[PDB]
Amino acid sequence: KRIQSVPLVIGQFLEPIDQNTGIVSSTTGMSYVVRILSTLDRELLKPSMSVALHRHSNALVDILPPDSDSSISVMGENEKPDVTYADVGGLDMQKQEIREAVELPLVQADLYEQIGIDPPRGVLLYGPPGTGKTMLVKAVANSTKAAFIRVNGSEFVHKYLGEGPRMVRDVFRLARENAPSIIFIDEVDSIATKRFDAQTGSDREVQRILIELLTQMDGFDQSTNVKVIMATNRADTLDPALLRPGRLDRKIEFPSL
Amino acid sequence: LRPGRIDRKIEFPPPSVAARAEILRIHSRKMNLTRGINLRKVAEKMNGCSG
Amino acid sequence: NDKVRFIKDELRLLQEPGSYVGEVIKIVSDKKVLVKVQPEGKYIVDVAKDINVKDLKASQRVCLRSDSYMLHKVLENKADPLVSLMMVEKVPDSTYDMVGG
Amino acid sequence: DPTVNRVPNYEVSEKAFLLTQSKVSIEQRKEAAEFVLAKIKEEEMAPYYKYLCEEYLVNNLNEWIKFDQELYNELCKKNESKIKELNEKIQKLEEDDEGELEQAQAWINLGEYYAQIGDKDNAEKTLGKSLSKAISTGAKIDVMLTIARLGFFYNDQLYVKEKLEAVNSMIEKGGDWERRNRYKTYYG
Amino acid sequence: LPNIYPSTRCKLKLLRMERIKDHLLLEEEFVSNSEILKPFEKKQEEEKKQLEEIRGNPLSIGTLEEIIDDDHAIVTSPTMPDYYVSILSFVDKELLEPGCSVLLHHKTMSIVGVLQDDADPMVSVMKMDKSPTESYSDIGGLESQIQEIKESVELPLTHPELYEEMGIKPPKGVILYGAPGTGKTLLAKAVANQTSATFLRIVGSELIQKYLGDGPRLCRQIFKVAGENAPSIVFIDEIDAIGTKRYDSNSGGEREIQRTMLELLNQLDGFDDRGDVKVIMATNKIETLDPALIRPGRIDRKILFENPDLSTKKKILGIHTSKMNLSEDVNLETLVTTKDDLSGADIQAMCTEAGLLALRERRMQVTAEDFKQAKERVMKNKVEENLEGLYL
Ligand SMILES: Nc1ncnc2c1ncn2[C@@H]1O[C@H](COP(=O)(O)OP(=O)(O)OP(=O)(O)O)[C@@H](O)[C@H]1O
Ligand SMILES: Nc1ncnc2c1ncn2[C@@H]1O[C@H](COP(=O)(O)OP(=O)(O)OP(=O)(O)O)[C@@H](O)[C@H]1O
Ligand SMILES: [Mg+2]
Ligand SMILES: [Mg+2]
Repeated sequence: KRIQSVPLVIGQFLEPIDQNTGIVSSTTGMSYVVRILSTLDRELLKPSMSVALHRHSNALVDILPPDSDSSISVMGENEKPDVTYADVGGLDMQKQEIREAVELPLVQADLYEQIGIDPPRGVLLYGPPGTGKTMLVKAVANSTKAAFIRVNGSEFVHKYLGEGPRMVRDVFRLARENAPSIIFIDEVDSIATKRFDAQTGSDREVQRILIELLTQMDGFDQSTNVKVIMATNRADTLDPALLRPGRLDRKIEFPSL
Repeated sequence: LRPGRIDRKIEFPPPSVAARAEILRIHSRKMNLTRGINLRKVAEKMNGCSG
Repeated sequence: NDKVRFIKDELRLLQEPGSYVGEVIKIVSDKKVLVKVQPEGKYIVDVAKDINVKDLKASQRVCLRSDSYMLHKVLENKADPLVSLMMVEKVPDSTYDMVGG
Repeated sequence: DPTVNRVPNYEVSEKAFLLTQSKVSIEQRKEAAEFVLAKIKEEEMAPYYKYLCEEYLVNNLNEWIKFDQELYNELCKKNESKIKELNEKIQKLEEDDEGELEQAQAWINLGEYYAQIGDKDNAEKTLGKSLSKAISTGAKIDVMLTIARLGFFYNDQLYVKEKLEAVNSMIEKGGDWERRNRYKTYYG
Repeated sequence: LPNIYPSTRCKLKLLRMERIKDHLLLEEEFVSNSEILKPFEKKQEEEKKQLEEIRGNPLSIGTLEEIIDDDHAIVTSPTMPDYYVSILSFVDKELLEPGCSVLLHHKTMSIVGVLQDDADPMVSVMKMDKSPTESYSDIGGLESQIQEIKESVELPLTHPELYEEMGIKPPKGVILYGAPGTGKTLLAKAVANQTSATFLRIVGSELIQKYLGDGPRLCRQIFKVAGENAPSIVFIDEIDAIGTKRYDSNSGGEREIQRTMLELLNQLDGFDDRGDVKVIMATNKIETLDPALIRPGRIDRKILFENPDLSTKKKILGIHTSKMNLSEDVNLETLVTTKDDLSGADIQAMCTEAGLLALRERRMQVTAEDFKQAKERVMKNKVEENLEGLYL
C-alpha cells in the first residue's frame, strides 16, 4: 500500500475486462487499460465509479466514496427554495400530475408494481414561457424528502473536452447513491437540439453529452427510484430520441391560462 | 404510386367496436383486474378513439 | 507461496505504465495494423507474436502498450454502430400476439 | 370473448369423487351418477368412462356406473375419428407450410381434445411438443396451465405441483397480471 | 499469371502450363543467382531490415499541406503543432499530393511513407460492384434507342477504332427523356450489365443537400471520383429533382440549388478538360430543365422514349412472361395485347400482381382468371391522363 501516495489522478471506471485489469478514463482525457491493485474491494468497482489512479502509470490504486468526485452537489438547506404548494396558485391538474408522477412513485413503488402500471422515469414540463414550469418544481423541492440534485443545462458544456459525459455520469451516480432523488436538468433545449453539425467541435461535444445522458437514463432499472425532470420553453426544438418509453414519457403541458 | 415501384397499399382503418374491444382486452392483460369487467361495454362506449 | 510471490511482485508491475485502448479501423499488412486510439488520432501499430493479423477485424477494440505502441491484446465488446442507432431510437418489441383487430 | 375453454370439465371429477364416497347421502350419489352418465354420453368421456369404471369406483356402490363395453367402443371410435381429423388438419397445415403460430395452434387443438377425453399421456406429449415452438409466453402459460388443470382433473396432486412450479419458474419471463392471477388461483 | 486455354483436358494445355513452370523456375533461378552475386550486407533482404529500423515504430498519421523545398514539408497532424517534417528517400515523391495521409515517424517525425486513402466511405455505395441482371435481350423493342445508346456510350469504349479512323470525338452525353415508366431506367441497367467501365449512379435528389457549402462539394467529389476511375458512365438520374420539389431541409432554398446546378453545368463541360467520363441522365420532365444542361456539347444525342405500341406491348408480354409457370389456358395473344392503352410498367406490374395472387392460393401454376384479375387490378390503379381531353 505504497502506491497510494498523495499525488493522485481521479478516474472513472468503465468496464471490468479481467480480474486484475480494467478500462479507466483518467480526468486528463484519454482512456487506459490498467492493472487493478489486489487489495481493493473488487465488489465496489461499479461502472462509472470514481476510482483513483497513480500519477505516472495510471494503475488503479484506490476506490473513493462515490459521492466525492461530484462537482454538482445535492441541494442542502442554504439553497432550499422558499415557495410552497399553497403559494403556487392554480395549475391544479399540473400539480396532481407532477405529484403522481414524481412524489408517489418515490414513496410507494410497491403499489405501482402490484397494480401493473409502469412507473414513470422522466417528466418533460413544457409550455409557453412564463407559466410556472420552474416554480412548480421549485415548490416540489420545498416539500420533498428526497435529494434534489439540481443541474442547470448549459452548465454541462465546458472547453475541456471530456468534462461533459464525465460529469453527466458523475451526476447520475450521485443521484443513484442518494436514492430517492430527483434530477432537475433545466432548459434542456440547449443540449438536446434536433439539428446537428458533424464537422464542428461545438456540436460534436454536445452530442457526446446527450448520448451519455440517454445511455444513463436507459440504464435505469426497475429499482433505484430516481426520477428525472426537465423543463423547456420550446418543445419542438427537442431530439425525438428523448420521447420514447423507458425515457421521458409523461409530458406535462403547462398552458397559457 | 407508379406501378413497378412500391407494391402493396395496405389499409389500417380506424378500429371498429370489435377491434377496439380486442385492443382493450390485449392491453388490459397487464394490470390487476377485478373479476367480470365488461370490456365490450367500455369499447362500445369508446367511439372515435383509435389504437 | 505462489500467492505471496505474486503479491510481492505486484508492486513492481503497478509502476509499469498502462496501455491505451485502441480501435482497429483498417488492417494494413501482415505486420502493421492501422489503429485509431481515442481521443487524439490514429497510428500504425505493430502486432505482437501472439495475436494473428488475420484474427483482427474492423471495429475490434484493442490495447497498445504505452511505451511504444505495440498490439498486445484483443477486447470483446466491439463497437457495431448499428446497435447504437437501434438503441437510441428505442423501438419497443412486439409479436403477432400483441397486435389485435 | 376469450376463454381457455372448460376442458377438462371439472364437474366430471367433482361428481366422480362425490359418487365414490359412502359417507355422502345416497340421493346426492345418484344425482352425481346421473350427471356423470349424461356428461359421458354428451362430451364423450369414453377413456374417462373406462378409467372410472375400472379404477376409482370399483377400486374400493358402483352399480350405477357399470362398465359397458359397447358404449366404451362406440364413443372410443368417435373419439379416434376426431383425433384422425385433427391429425389431418395438422398434416395439411404442415403440407401447406403455414405460419408456425398456426402449427402451434394445431398442436394445442390436438392436446386439448386429448384432454377433452381424459388421456393424460398423449395430451402431455402433444402439449410438450407444442411448447417446442417459439410462441408467445402467454400461449405457453395457457398451455402449461392446461396440463396443470389436467393434473387437477385426475386428482394427481404431484402432477399439479410439478406443473405449477414450472409455471412459477417461467412466470418471471412474462408479467401479465391476469396470467399471474390465474396461476395464483391454481396454486392456491 | 496468364489465362489458360483450353477449358477441357488436352496435351497442349499441359504443355502450356509446362511452359509456365519452366519460365517461373527460370525467373526464380535468375533471382537466386542475382541475389547470391550481390553483396548481402547491403542487398538481398537486409534492405527490409534497414527500412524497418529507420522507419521506427509506431508510424503516426498526419496530413500533408505543402512540398516546399522538396526533402522538406509542412505536415499537419490533428493534434501536433504542424511540424516542419523532412521527406525521406523511401517515400515516393510522386504520390505526395497536398492533402494526402503521410506516415510520420514517431519521435523524429520524418515522412516515411504515404498512406493511400483506399477508404471510399461513400463512393463504395456509388461504385457499381456487381452487374445488376438484365442484358439487352430483356428489353422488348426500343431497337432505335438501343442502337443510339450503344453507338454513343458502348462503341467509344469497347471499339474506338471506328471513331478514331472516322476522325470524330464520340458524342459526349446522352439524356433519356420520355414518359414515366417506359424503360428509361432499364436501358441504364442494360448498359451497366455489359460494361468495361465504372458505373457511378447518382440521383438528382442527393444533390439537394441541407448545408450551403455541400451543394457543389458533392458534385465535385462525384466527378473527381469518376475521373480518377476512368472511364466512367455516371448516371445522374431524376435530374429534374433539382428544379422542382423545393425541399424544406435545403437551407439555401432556390439560390443554393442554382449554385449546385451551375457547378454541375461546369463539371460536365469544364475548363479542366476531363477525360473519358460519359454522362447519361434520364428524366420524366425535360421541360423543367435549364437549357444550359441540355445544350449540345454537354449532352449531344437526346434520345426520346415513347410508350410502347401494340407489337411492342406483345413483345414485352412475351419477354416478361417467359419465366412463367403458365397453364395453357392463358392465351398471350389476347392477354394484355388489347389495344386499350398500356405502358412498359403496367405489363410487368400485372404479371407481379398475378404471381402474388397465385402464391396466395398456393397454386404453383398461373390461371387465366388470375391474370385477368391482375389486369383489371392494374387498370383501376392507374392515373389515366390529363391532356387527352384536349384532343378527345
Ligand atoms: N401559478 C402561479 N401563481 C403565481 N405566480 C405564478 C404562477 N406561475 C408563475 N408565476 C409567476 O412566475 C414567475 C416565476 O417564473 P416561472 O417559474 O413562472 O417561469 P417559467 O414559466 O418556468 O419560465 P421559463 O420557461 O423561462 O423557465 C413569478 O414572478 C411568479 O409570480
Ligand atoms: N421495353 C421493355 N422491355 C422490358 N421491360 C420493360 C420495358 N419497358 C418497361 N419495362 C419494365 O418496366 C419496369 C418499370 O419501368 P422503368 O423503371 O424502367 O421506367 P423509368 O421510366 O425508367 O422509371 P421512372 O419513371 O420511375 O424514373 C422495369 O422494371 C422494366 O422491367
Ligand atoms: Mg421558468
Ligand atoms: Mg426511371
